[PDB]
Amino acid sequence: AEQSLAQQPWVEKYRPKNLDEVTAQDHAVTVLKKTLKSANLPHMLFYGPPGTGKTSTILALTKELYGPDLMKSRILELNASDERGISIVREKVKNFARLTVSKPSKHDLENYPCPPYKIIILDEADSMTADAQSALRRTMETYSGVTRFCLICNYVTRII
Amino acid sequence: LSLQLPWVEKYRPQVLSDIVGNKETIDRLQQIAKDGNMPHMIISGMPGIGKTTSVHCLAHELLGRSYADGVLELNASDDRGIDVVRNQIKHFAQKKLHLPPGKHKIVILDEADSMTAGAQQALRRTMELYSNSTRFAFACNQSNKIIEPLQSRCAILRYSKLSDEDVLKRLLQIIKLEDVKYTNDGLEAIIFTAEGDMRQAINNLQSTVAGHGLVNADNVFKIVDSPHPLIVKKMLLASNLEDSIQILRTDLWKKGYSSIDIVTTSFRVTKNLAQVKESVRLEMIKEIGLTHMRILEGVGTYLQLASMLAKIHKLNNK
Amino acid sequence: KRSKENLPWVEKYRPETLDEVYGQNEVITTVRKFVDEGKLPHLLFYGPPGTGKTSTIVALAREIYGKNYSNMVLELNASDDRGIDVVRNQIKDFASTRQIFSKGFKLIILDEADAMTNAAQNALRRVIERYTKNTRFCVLANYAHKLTPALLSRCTRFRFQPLPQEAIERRIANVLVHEKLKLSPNAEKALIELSNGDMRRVLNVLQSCKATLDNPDEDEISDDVIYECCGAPRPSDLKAVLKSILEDDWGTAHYTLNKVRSAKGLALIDLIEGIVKILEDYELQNEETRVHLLTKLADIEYSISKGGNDQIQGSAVIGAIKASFENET
Amino acid sequence: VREEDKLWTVKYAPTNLQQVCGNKGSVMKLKNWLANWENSKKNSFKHAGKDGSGVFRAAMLYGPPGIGKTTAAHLVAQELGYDILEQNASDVRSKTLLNAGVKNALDNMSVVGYFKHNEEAQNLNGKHFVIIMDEVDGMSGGDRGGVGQLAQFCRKTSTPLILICNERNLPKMRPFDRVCLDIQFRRPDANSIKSRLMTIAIREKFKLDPNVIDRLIQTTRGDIRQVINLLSTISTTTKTINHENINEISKAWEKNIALKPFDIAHKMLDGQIYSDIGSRNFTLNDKIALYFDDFDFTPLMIQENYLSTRPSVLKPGQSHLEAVAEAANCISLGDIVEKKIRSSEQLWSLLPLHAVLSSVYPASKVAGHMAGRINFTAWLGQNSKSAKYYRLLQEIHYHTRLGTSTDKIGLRLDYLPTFRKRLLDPFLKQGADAISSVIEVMDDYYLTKEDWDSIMEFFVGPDVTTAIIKKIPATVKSGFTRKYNSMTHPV
Amino acid sequence: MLEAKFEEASLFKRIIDGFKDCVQLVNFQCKEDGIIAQAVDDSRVLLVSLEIGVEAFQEYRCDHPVTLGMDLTSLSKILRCGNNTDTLTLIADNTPDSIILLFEDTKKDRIAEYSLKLMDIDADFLKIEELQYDSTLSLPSSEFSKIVRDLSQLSDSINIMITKETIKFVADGSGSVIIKPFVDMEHPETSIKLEMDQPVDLTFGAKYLLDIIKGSSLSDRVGIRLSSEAPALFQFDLKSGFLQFFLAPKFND
Amino acid sequence: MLEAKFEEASLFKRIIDGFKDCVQLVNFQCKEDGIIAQAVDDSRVLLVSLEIGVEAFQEYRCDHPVTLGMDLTSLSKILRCGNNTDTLTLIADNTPDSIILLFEDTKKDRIAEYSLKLMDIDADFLKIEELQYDSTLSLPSSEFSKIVRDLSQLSDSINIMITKETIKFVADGDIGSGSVIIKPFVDMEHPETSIKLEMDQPVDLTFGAKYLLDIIKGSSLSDRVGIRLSSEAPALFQFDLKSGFLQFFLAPKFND
Ligand SMILES: Nc1ncnc2c1ncn2[C@@H]1O[C@H](COP(=O)(O)OP(=O)(O)OP(O)(O)=S)[C@@H](O)[C@H]1O
Ligand SMILES: Nc1ncnc2c1ncn2[C@@H]1O[C@H](COP(=O)(O)OP(=O)(O)OP(O)(O)=S)[C@@H](O)[C@H]1O
Ligand SMILES: Nc1ncnc2c1ncn2[C@@H]1O[C@H](COP(=O)(O)OP(=O)(O)OP(O)(O)=S)[C@@H](O)[C@H]1O
Ligand SMILES: Nc1ncnc2c1ncn2[C@@H]1O[C@H](COP(=O)(O)OP(=O)(O)OP(O)(O)=S)[C@@H](O)[C@H]1O
Ligand SMILES: [Mg+2]
Ligand SMILES: [Mg+2]
Ligand SMILES: [Mg+2]
Ligand SMILES: [Mg+2]
Repeated sequence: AEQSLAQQPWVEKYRPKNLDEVTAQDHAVTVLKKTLKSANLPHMLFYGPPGTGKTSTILALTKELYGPDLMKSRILELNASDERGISIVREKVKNFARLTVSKPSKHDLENYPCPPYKIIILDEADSMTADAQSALRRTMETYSGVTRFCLICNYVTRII
Repeated sequence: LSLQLPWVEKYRPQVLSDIVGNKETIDRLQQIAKDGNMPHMIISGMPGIGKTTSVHCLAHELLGRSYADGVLELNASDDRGIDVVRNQIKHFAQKKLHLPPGKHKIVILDEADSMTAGAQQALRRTMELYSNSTRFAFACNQSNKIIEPLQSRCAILRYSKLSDEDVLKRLLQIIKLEDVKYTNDGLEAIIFTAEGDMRQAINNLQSTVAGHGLVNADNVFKIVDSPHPLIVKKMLLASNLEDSIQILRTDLWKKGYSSIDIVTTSFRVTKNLAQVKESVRLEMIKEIGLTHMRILEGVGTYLQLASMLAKIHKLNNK
Repeated sequence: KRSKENLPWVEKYRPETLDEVYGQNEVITTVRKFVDEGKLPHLLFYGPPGTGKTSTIVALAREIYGKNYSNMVLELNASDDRGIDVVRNQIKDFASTRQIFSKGFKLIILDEADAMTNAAQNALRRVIERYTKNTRFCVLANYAHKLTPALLSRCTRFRFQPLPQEAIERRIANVLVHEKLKLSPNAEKALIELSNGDMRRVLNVLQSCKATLDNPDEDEISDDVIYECCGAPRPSDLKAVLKSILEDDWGTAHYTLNKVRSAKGLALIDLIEGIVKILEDYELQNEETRVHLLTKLADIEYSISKGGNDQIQGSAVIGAIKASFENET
Repeated sequence: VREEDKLWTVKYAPTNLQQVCGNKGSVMKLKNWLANWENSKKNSFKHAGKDGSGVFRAAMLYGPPGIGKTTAAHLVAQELGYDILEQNASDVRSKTLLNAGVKNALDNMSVVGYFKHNEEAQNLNGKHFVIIMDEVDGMSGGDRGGVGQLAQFCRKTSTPLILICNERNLPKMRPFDRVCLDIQFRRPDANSIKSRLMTIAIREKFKLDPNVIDRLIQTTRGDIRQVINLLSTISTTTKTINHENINEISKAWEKNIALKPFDIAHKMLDGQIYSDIGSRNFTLNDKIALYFDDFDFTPLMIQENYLSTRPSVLKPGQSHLEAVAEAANCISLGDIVEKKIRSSEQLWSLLPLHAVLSSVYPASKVAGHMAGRINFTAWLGQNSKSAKYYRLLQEIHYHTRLGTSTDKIGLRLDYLPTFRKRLLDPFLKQGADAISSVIEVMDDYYLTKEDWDSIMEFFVGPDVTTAIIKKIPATVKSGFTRKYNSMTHPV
Repeated sequence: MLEAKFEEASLFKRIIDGFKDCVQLVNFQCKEDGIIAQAVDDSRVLLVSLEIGVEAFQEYRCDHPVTLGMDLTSLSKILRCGNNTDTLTLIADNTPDSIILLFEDTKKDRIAEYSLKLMDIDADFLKIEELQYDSTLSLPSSEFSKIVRDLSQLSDSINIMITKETIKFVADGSGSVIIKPFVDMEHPETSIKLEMDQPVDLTFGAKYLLDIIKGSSLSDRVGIRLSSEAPALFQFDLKSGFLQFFLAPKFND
Repeated sequence: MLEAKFEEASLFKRIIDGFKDCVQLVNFQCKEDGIIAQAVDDSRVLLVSLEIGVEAFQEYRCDHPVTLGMDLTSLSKILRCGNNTDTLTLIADNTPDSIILLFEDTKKDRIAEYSLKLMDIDADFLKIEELQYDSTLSLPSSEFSKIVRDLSQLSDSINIMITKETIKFVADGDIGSGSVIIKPFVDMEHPETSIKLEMDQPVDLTFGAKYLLDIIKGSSLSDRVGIRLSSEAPALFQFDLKSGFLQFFLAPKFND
């Protein structure tokens, strides 16, 4: 994996891997780092100019939280590449949110602090429709104990 | 637990005389029920003035005990597509039923403005053929949504807004039948906020009675939240920009009204602003629409409404 | 492993009963009188985001039936399908039957009914009143223009006033009792002003500020901590920027704006809001100053809402303020 | 059956052709057509009669609602001794079901007709059919048989086929024009209906002043049935209809009819409503609701014919050109709003703003008198032509992408003049011997003869090829296309 | 009040099934002698008449003649519920706004009543007084259904020709079937009888004959009566009554 | 840990086909007694309750009471992917995670190990089947299905009336009306075709036909369906299995 990173351009080569690598936002990284020792993680809404660390800091937080083993089975990632529509937000997002958290192995349960909730990261939520964000409202509120929601955007006004 | 019906349904008139609506049309329907030769009728008017109650009492008084089999009521909840109109309504129109001499089977199509045009096209000859045994009564809010041929075969009954006197009379009737302490100022406030809507008036009266017991302008304005389109109309006609801004901030914004709702209400009020001229109305509507376009794109802060009012004043003052 | 403490402060402090819902006293008293007397008319809660509509309706559903409300109550939210076929089959079947669990009037909670199509509302317009002695309807909304006038007239209208200051102080006191924490008076007032009626942002930023103390049991949340956690501009820097723009010349005003917005990483969208909020109180001795001051600033805000630039819009705000403050002299 | 249970419109229905008030000429022409239908059938409908109606198998009655179309058809059917087989909108009409049910009755005879009357010889057409299709406009269940099957039935019938409709100029009804014979029932005048209502009032024991009939037919423009229903409804309580209650009766029984995409523009561009007097008789709310009759064509019509009027609302100092400029600015703003409406987020709450910006504001800015006749929108066909040309350009571009290495637009903008110079002019200046060079240069760019034909029509302005192509001799074209179908082409 | 009782519901079920596809509404008159019902096609090309006397009913009671107008789709929907082991009873009261069909089980305590709401049909009951048909023939029903199925598969128009006491069924590729009248004493059911007065040349459509041959399940023999200026008559014999079809001819183009 | 190995394969298929298009989300509660589950309709009108003891399983081992929620569409998708000749084994770990379905052929080693991610349902377990029904009856499932899907063609509502030694199914609609009247009788040479009835008070109450058409789909399991009716109580339609029972609680329509 080291040769693949070395071959990759500097943008991906030096992508932050931990919460200490993002030396940009000491006001938002400490709140996420203190969530580690705690267990209450609120629904996150990262918003800001293009290229400031949002998509990188969310991946770093999910990694530092779950581990590379549980990472694949504990987080769902819906970016602008996927088809995010009212029907999709109603069916698939609710299906994954209304799910039982995966069982953490002894390795993960010993090394990484595994919280009792999954994470649905809707990246670039400023491209969603208004009806999809409307349907997301009670979806992100009822299953709040087994699922949290992290939205990422450049325009906070575009989000309802 | 014990549960009582609301005052809206408990005191719905079950007899055509108790209706306090338009006297001419109510007397016409009374004479029709007395004679029995009821024709097809499209009743159209504003929401909450007694059209459905009128047609229901008419059918009941006309059919007596035969209401169970001689009345087919299709509303917006039931299916009313091409298939339904062609099959069920036709099979009911041809249904052989022995009624008293001056009676007829009644088909009550409620919310007729939601039916498809093809359904009305298919219903035209169905109604025209069996007119000697089946009569049709449409009830709608927008008679323009009913096609011209269908509207042609029936009598048009336009219901006007309920005057303050009729709403006041029904209010005194309900109060006397309910033994409620009331002040004249509270009833006047209820009538003022009802916007000529019997259902809304009865609902606000019941809410005030159950909340405070004593119907008075204080409790009415406390629990009623005086109508929205009037405050926006007052705001749009302020003298200085400061007064309009203060009315927008204190009465609309602080009281928790959505910005898009404010823009929509301002547009609807400017649409019917008979005081100002045509060109100034059109320019104010254009600025309100620009503000609405800005609101729908996500940015809906108070600054946008402030700029809208500023542009409106810049237009109306110069 | 899922305990009660595994919830965010937005949902951890959800009001269980009507007694734990502050602010909307005028609505809650009449709702309690409704449920006590036994006649619950069709309710239409209309309110801004984060006021207490859903919490109040769930507390009412709990107090009416019992500690098991989801069993017999039917709740349709924006997450579910609410087409015309849904209203035809599901809601109409639930409205026309008896309860499987208890013997009482059923309750249909239509949450976020403003997201319903006009056809669905038109279809519900008749079923809401055909079955009245058996079921009741609750319609929750933030925009009262999406609802058709017919459906809007058939429901007792209750407007949820934004949370007044006293209720938010009461809830903050309750939280600080339920959570080992301390809050300064000036920091509490800053939080009140930053809330803008929203009851959820209060708890969100309160938890976020409790997360950035390094010890939450002794250190109190100062105004600086609150202002830094959300990145909002402090009133001192705001007043300094406004004074430098109004009094000083162009070069030093631009330098001051840049030095202030780069000392804490502020945003122009927040500086503009603070500037207009602090400038609406001035006694401008004409009507044309405020016109330009609002028009140009709203145009700049709309342009910022698209993320055009960051250094041209600052000079734009400076020039707009200066050109507006020229009719006075 | 009870006489009292009549609808006031069945008891007074015309029982003979002498009672159809209005359209005497049209009903007489229909009667003569149905009479000489057999004489025209003897000559196989090839020879036309004195009126030129003997060359049409089927008739089509069209006109406003409530004038007697169905009544006149039924009357001319029963008069001539035929047997009426009437199908209407309630019947499910569709190509399959129409071929199943009605097609067999086109060349057959009535079975009930044989048992009606056969002892005395009254006529030879007492056993025939008259298929009366009624309300053929409504074909929601006529997906393929609504206008397609009936058109073929009109040609391939052997029995009288009478169609009845309301709107003839509807684009759906296009196939019906050139196949059958259409007759127009106009809105009747105020004399025949006057006499009919006088007889009704005499036979109904109530008072009705003759001068009231004019306003009654006015408020009910062409709807006699509506007049009868209006009399029936009000005769229950008030027995005197005179000039003391005509105002309320008329105002309460107005016809809220719709408007067509043609007269909508004429009304909205009429400079009288925007005057200070007309502004409160036809309010702005009515002007906005006028847009809601047809929100598909109204902006297009307004944009088509907003500068073809003579204004009357010009402010002192404001000329015509600046008024058209402001109107076009508002049209552009309305187009922006319309794009924002039919785009993502499905913003439909912005419809009245679009109505004001696109329709109402330019009208109010250029409201005057129409110069000539109102023109239909031309953007509708121009967009289709542009799409058809874009498809051809896309085909040519993806054929030549192997050699050009340029975008689709830069091809049309830049390469096409050189392609014309290399492909067409060698045929004009060198005759038929430059065939090999043209074939080779088309082979290098993977072009075809259809690609050449598509390229040729593209050029505009001075370079117009559709006229130059007819100047090159006709034999060299044949030689070129024959040489093309002989040599092989690697795609 | 009328009360009729079939000993077996299967007879009425098959009677309804015989002509359930050519018409939708039908007027059953009810007199003292029996039940007669005629119904005209929606295209007014095919008439269907039927007569069932008291010989089919186990019990028959009709005080006053009454006309029951009923749809055939709803009647078939109601009839499909009953079983072939139950006794059917038609019941009607004075001013019959409805009609009761009672299925009673002889060996089980199950009684199922089905009420049907009658229709208001403009009963223009045309007299069926006898017309002297030019040709009167009879042949087995099964072979008739077969030959109609064969000729209809080729084209739609069906020509029928009765000349020189010989039968021609032609369909215009082109198909033809020739029938000669031969009476067999050994098998009396297959005796194609033919009484000819004048040569008859008629022409009919396909679907009408396809629907008439559907009734080739109640009688083993069909009677065809033809005349050049009169509709064709196809009669099926019953245990008590008869089921006749009147088909209008085609043009002479 | 939980191991439930069935005797056959199509048993669970037929058991699940009862609520194919009747309900969506179910929560199987597995204890030492057996598998008990219940599911409320999407419109919260009918409730399905299934109980299967340790009699239908070939092997059963449940350490602690577990509760596994799952959607029925995904469960049917998984169940259709197994051949009807293998064996079905429900396997669950210590903590409730994705349930493991196992298909093992008895002649060739073919191990089909499917995993179904559980759904988190608000399992508000009530206490039903503990109420007294004023009327009870039992009749063959074929006759009940016949009556139901014959009366469903004339209307959408069906009124059941239990009177003194008589059962009456009435369907009142537009095209007409139907009424089936049956009487209690017990045959000795055919005890399965007997119709039994025990009534204490006369009962009359209506139901929807769209729900009865789905209830009668459970007639593929047993041949004698029982019906328990009571005023101010849900109607109990019970099919008796060789190991447990499948019961539908239907809510009666409210008459005016
Ligand atoms: N805070 C940061 N610390 C370190 N490297 C960073 C930081 N922000 C951005 N980078 C670098 O920039 C790359 C892209 O960062 P991203 O997180 O994708 O930016 P972004 O916020 O996602 O911009 P978007 O998605 O277009 S709004 C990373 O792989 C790093 O190499
Ligand atoms: N004229 C009236 N007199 C007395 N009560 C009335 C009158 N009009 C309405 N109501 C009351 O209004 C309620 C029923 O009104 P509706 O039938 O809903 O009005 P509507 O004319 O049908 O308008 P819609 O159907 O909502 S568009 C009952 O509580 C009636 O008592
Ligand atoms: N009046 C109130 N008293 C106490 N806490 C409140 C109040 N209103 C809101 N909250 C808090 O805010 C949380 C969310 O409130 P909700 O009532 O769910 O918001 P909402 O009324 O549904 O508005 P929407 O639906 O998001 S637009 C609750 O769980 C409480 O923690
Ligand atoms: N010219 C007329 N003279 C007398 N009565 C008329 C006349 N036109 C219509 N009527 C009356 O209108 C009724 C018949 O309606 P028609 O006009 O025949 O319907 P229509 O012309 O087919 O229009 P449609 O089909 O409803 S759009 C009867 O009551 C007639 O008496
Ligand atoms: Mg990114
Ligand atoms: Mg109504
Ligand atoms: Mg809510
Ligand atoms: Mg007509």
